[PDB]
Amino acid sequence: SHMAVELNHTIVLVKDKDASATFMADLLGLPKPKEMGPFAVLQLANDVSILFMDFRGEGDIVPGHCAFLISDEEFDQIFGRIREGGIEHWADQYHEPGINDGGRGVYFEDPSGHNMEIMTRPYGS
Amino acid sequence: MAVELNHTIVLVKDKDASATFMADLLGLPKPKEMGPFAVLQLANDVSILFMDFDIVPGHCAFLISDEEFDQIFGRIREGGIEHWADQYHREPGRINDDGGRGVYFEDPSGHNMEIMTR
Amino acid sequence: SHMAVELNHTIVLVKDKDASATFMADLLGLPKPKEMGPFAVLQLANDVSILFMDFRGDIVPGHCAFLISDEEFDQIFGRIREGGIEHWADQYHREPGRGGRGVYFEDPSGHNMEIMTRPY
Amino acid sequence: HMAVELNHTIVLVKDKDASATFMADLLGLPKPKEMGPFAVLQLANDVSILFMDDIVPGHCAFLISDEEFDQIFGRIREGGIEHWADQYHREPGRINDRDGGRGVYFEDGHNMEIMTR
Ligand SMILES: [Fe+3]
Ligand SMILES: [Fe+3]
Ligand SMILES: [Fe+3]
Ligand SMILES: [Fe+3]
Ligand SMILES: [Fe+3]
Ligand SMILES: [Fe+3]
Ligand SMILES: [Fe+3]
Ligand SMILES: [Fe+3]
Ligand SMILES: [Fe+3]
Ligand SMILES: [Fe+3]
Ligand SMILES: [Fe+3]
Ligand SMILES: [Fe+3]
Ligand SMILES: [Fe+3]
Repeated sequence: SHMAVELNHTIVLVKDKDASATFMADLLGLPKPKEMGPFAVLQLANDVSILFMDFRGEGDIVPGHCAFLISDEEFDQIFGRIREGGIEHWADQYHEPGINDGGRGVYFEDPSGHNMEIMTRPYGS
Repeated sequence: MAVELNHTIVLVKDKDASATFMADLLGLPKPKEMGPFAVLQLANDVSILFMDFDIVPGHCAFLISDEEFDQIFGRIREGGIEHWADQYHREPGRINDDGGRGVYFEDPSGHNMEIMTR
Repeated sequence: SHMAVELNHTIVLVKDKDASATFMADLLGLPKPKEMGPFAVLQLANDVSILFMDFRGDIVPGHCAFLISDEEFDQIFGRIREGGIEHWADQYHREPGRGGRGVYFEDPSGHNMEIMTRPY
Repeated sequence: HMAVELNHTIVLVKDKDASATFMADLLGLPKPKEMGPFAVLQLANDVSILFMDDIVPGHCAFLISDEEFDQIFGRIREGGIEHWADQYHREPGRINDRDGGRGVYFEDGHNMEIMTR
């Protein structure tokens, strides 16, 4: 025992759990999502997973988002794709359109309309 | 492989009742208010950002030690907090046992939670 | 393939690798270090390990820095301050005594460390 | 268990700029940033190496893809960079196949390792 409390996983309701999970895994460079029960499961590096679940309702309102921390080099590579592919993006969590500046950030939506953010935290930030 | 989830926003009816309850259930400080959020920081480089304005089997799950599980579950039971062994809230009154223990419950905003040891 | 380059481990030369590794593991709440070859191994959460190696022979502002919740920070710094462990607010050890937080200190081998927070 | 992360570590070298520039270009990383007394090389797993102005078997080791190993090893071999299969630099001109992966050690005189696991 004696560990400190961790966030281990959270369920995110989206219009299409498979479109959402595939988009997120492919954009962030993660392996193919796993199917578990009603969920499409995406594991992140800091001992936490996102479990996408089908939900036809509204789903996520700004300034809600899930934010992913990546290196400056991965930020440049993902943002370059988030530009050639016509992904809408915003500099702020309230969505402005067309990045944030210690660190950088950019916000965008997945195919289900789930709000995302990629952000950096370089040394000296 | 290296990407981390740094923070996630959780929509609740009242961000302050939810965050304050969770921090005192989990032995965390008094939450910090940042922008429109009530912030709960966890140990694994991630925070939950509660925001004003939960459908089963959705939940937020926390991995904790066996000793903190015993203490939180004791609080739940002595405090009369409804709890279930399953994410569908179909098995009230019990915990579950994958080499670990787990139990599901709701916070005062009706948000679904889970604590687990494995 | 296609992963991005990661720092997987680094070897740190100290007077006593076992005193250093056990001190570090017990202070940061990590499991007991493992012995591998000539090294005492401490694994951290972000897929990187420190391998301590015995060396008769760290200078400021050099250090190894560990990121923790503020809050385990309060718990570890509580140990540092109540236990009389010398500490400084700066990497040059010119400010003894003591957004995010940080504090610098030495392990029993004289290896320079830092614990730091990065809250939302 | 464990949640503590290694966020940065300072590496002592004769010339911080030669080391950081060499490593970033060899590993396919962007240009290093200079901050205070350090030359900063950021890696993907929420950690940075801070070079500041090394004895075998000490080294710094990088986990990389199979494809990046081929490109770095190609640079090493076509570029004449001395390399060894072992951390003691006793097996020159060889790579290791540890754990089904591939690995090689080399000097920049600071000791490095790349591995694919
Ligand atoms: Fe963990
Ligand atoms: Fe989200
Ligand atoms: Fe954010
Ligand atoms: Fe939740
Ligand atoms: Fe769960
Ligand atoms: Fe319920
Ligand atoms: Fe890794
Ligand atoms: Fe160090
Ligand atoms: Fe530092
Ligand atoms: Fe991290
Ligand atoms: Fe090194
Ligand atoms: Fe090595
Ligand atoms: Fe050599």
